[PDB]
Amino acid sequence: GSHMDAAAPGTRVIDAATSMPRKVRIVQINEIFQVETDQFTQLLDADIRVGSEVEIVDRDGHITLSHNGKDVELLDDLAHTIRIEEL
Repeated sequence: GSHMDAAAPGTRVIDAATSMPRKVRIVQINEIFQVETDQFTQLLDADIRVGSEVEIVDRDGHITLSHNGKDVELLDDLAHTIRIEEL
């Protein structure tokens, strides 16, 4: 049962956060090229890599992430694109 799709089999981070927030599991990241902004600052301390699931917070202007107790809000990785399967 392999799903082609040709554009990420799992749901989207902007289509599954818009409505009722749920725990989304990350299996791979996306969007990089050459970004040396704050994106690589708050995520440094927050050891949040592909594998664990977390509840997203679609805010009017930004997108925060809830991980047990700590929260990280930045671009790329945990914001737009990126694959997210499982519950």
